[PDB]
Amino acid sequence: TENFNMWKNNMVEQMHEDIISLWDQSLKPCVKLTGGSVITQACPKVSFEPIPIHYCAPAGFAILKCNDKKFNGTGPCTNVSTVQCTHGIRPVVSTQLLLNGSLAEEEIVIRSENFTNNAKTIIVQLNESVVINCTRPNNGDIRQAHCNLSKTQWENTLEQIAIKLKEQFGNNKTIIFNPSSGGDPEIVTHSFNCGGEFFYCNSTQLFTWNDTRNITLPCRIKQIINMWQEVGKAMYAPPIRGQIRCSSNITGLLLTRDNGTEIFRPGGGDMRDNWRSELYKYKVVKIE
Amino acid sequence: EVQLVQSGAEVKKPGATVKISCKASGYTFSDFYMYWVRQAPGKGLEWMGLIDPEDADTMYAEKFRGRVTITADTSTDTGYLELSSLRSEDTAVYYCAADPWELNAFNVWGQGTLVSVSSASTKGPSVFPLAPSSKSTSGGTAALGCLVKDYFPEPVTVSWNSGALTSGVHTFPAVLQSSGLYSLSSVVTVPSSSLGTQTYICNVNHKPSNTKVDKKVEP
Amino acid sequence: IQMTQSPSSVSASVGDRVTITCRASQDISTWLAWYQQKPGKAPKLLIYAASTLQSGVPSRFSGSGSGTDFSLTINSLQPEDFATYYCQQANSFFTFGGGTKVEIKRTVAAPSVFIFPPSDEQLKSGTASVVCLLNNFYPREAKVQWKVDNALQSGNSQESVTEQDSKDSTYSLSSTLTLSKADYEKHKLYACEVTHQGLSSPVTKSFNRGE
Ligand SMILES: CC1(C)CC(NC(=O)C(=O)Nc2ccc(Br)cc2)CC(C)(C)N1
Ligand SMILES: *[C@@H]1O[C@H](CO)[C@@H](O)[C@H](O)[C@H]1NC(C)=O
Ligand SMILES: *[C@@H]1O[C@H](CO)[C@@H](O)[C@H](O)[C@H]1NC(C)=O
Ligand SMILES: *[C@@H]1O[C@H](CO)[C@@H](O)[C@H](O)[C@H]1NC(C)=O
Ligand SMILES: *[C@@H]1O[C@H](CO)[C@@H](O)[C@H](O)[C@H]1NC(C)=O
Ligand SMILES: *[C@@H]1O[C@H](CO)[C@@H](O)[C@H](O)[C@H]1NC(C)=O
Ligand SMILES: *[C@@H]1O[C@H](CO)[C@@H](O)[C@H](O)[C@H]1NC(C)=O
Ligand SMILES: *[C@@H]1O[C@H](CO)[C@@H](O)[C@H](O)[C@H]1NC(C)=O
Repeated sequence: TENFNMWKNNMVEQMHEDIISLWDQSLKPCVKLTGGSVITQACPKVSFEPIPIHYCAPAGFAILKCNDKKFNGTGPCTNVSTVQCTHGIRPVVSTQLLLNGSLAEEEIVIRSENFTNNAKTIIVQLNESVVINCTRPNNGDIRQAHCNLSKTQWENTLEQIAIKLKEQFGNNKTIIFNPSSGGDPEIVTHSFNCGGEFFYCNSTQLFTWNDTRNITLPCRIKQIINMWQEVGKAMYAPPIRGQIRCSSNITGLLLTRDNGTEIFRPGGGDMRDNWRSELYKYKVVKIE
Repeated sequence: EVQLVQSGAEVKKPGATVKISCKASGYTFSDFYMYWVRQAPGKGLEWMGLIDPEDADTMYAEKFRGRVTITADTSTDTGYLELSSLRSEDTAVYYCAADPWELNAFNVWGQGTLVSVSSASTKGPSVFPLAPSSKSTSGGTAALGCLVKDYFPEPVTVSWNSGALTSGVHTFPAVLQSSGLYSLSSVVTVPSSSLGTQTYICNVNHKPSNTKVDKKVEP
Repeated sequence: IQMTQSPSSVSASVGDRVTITCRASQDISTWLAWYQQKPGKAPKLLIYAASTLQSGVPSRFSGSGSGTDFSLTINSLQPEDFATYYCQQANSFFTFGGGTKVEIKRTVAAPSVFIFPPSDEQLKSGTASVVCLLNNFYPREAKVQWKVDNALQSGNSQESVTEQDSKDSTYSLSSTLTLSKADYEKHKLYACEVTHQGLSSPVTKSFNRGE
């Protein structure tokens, strides 16, 4: 019966430094602009194929696991378990949508470090994934792409989420979803890496819902991107001509709230929150 | 179908700012990169920078990195280039390139835009005769020509007898004087036994100042 | 981000095999493009990807290399292959090389030296320009000096060389000496000695002001 905390968690920062070192080995930029410095280097074309990473505890330490069906990530856990390593976590760098993550045991669970604070990001965990296929036409335009998913299935998701929102912010309220107000291309659109290429999918049909068959998302591939590891820009090599396909499960979302009504917009940017959605039941403790 | 039309040549003062435009056609303008390259007379090609219009992502060469700016108006499908703090060294033909077929190379090129930077104002040239003599005759051949001096900016065309005479006609490239004015010479080798019978007239043309001059060369 | 192209100049005959190289300071894989430029005309793409040929470009053009070292070669040299070629980075930035000019190789030819005194029309304006002409010679390398009263002067003259001719494949140089009316009147002997590979001894063409 110990106290858990996902926001001040140390494991999150542990794998964040791990993923950064991973991108420097496989996906190396050709040009890097940071702190008024122009850096150029080799830019090999290596395909990014995610593999489940199991984070274990070092010598003289242990990993505690909380088994609560509805644990908000902050407070004393009554069902604590001692494990050797965490579950296979698929390091998927993205925004707005959480891909290939872990689902909820019972029902949807919205988590936040401070619901009252509109600046704090809200992490949503679905209890049922929605498949989304993002492919890139074979050898028109090489930087053009698109994604497909079930319209009706995505409708239910929004509905179920809106129910949890009002269940926390009071019943007598109207929940409305609106696209990102602004910001970098990576934040305004659903961005992610697939086949070594950076996708920027337009997410206006997913986040334009009101209380009162499928969806095709137009996407594009860029070479100039705003680094997520740190502050600065980077330019990668030209896209490959081969077919690029990636079918992934939507297991969660990142929302951000700001005309007296409840308006929620797609969040993202800090990949730390992405790791939190998987390490909200774990914590490293030194053996006595 | 696919062509890049740039704006007319210009003339600037050392310290002013110039802005060139490039209209594209025959392809999705907002879905492809636009490149810029300049070439100084006598030198080679020099890359300046590129741009991704839809998001306005730019990359500038280390040399112009500080006083250059590339933009792209997707409303009129036209790219712009801006270079400030112009000097006499910035004089060259600027090109805007593209790659519709995505080959990672400049497949299409504009007609170019000559940007002349100098403290000298626009001025027509002065044509001077190069009279033949015993100091310019070799056996049966004779040497004569015309001298176009003190003009700005480029270019200048020169013909002899209205294009009637082409054989043995040599027109040299212009030279930039310390005064900021250009000057060139054109010569022709002809039979010495025809100097006292055949008439020789050079035709100089300067469009930038609307100056046409027809000079007759005599011994 | 730096491209070195050598040699800087090459001379060959028609029907020969020409080969130019290109070095990159950093590994850019196979992202190198080759261009062909002619005096007055805009550059035309020849080879992209450092191997793939452009649609329409003769098959006699071939390229190779990968990483940092590349090369361009031509099976046979045609009369329209004589020009300047450039190699270009194309992985992220697009830095060009120094370029290489392909000139026609022929036998040595002695320059025809001629001199032209200032015209009366120019003297009335307030200036005086002396022109020394070197007609039809080879190679392109040549020296031209101005001596006023046996005094070697510098800083008050400029020159220009025409492109390689197509009929005889030679060059022509023009050197102009410009002085004010006053300065030009303070001397008498004006000469321009020329030194060329086709000339055993320095040839000198001169004239006395008022001849
Ligand atoms: C904290 C804050 C606001 C977050 C910003 N995030 C990003 O730029 C980002 O996530 N970019 C990105 C890049 C590739 C892919 Br694929 C997906 C996303 C970057 C920094 C500098 C850390 N500032
Ligand atoms: C999480 O649970 C703890 C302990 O019951 C509680 O103090 C806290 O308010 C909860 N946090 C949220 C955001 O519901
Ligand atoms: C997922 O959550 C919904 C309510 O949002 C709930 O009805 C359902 O039982 C949960 N999982 C299943 C079994 O579909
Ligand atoms: C969350 O934000 C509210 C409103 O600013 C504030 O009153 C509260 O103290 C915050 N809760 C925290 C930081 O735990
Ligand atoms: C791709 O997505 C579609 C729905 O858009 C789904 O039916 C299909 O199973 C996915 N991949 C496969 C196996 O075709
Ligand atoms: C996303 O799509 C909508 C609908 O076509 C469009 O209005 C909007 O401009 C797009 N957003 C971006 C950033 O391209
Ligand atoms: C998500 O996981 C699936 C299954 O391993 C994989 O095929 C897909 O590429 C992943 N999606 C992304 C964006 O990495
Ligand atoms: C989505 O993919 C994951 C593996 O990445 C798989 O385990 C899961 O069953 C999929 N989601 C569903 C239920 O369609």
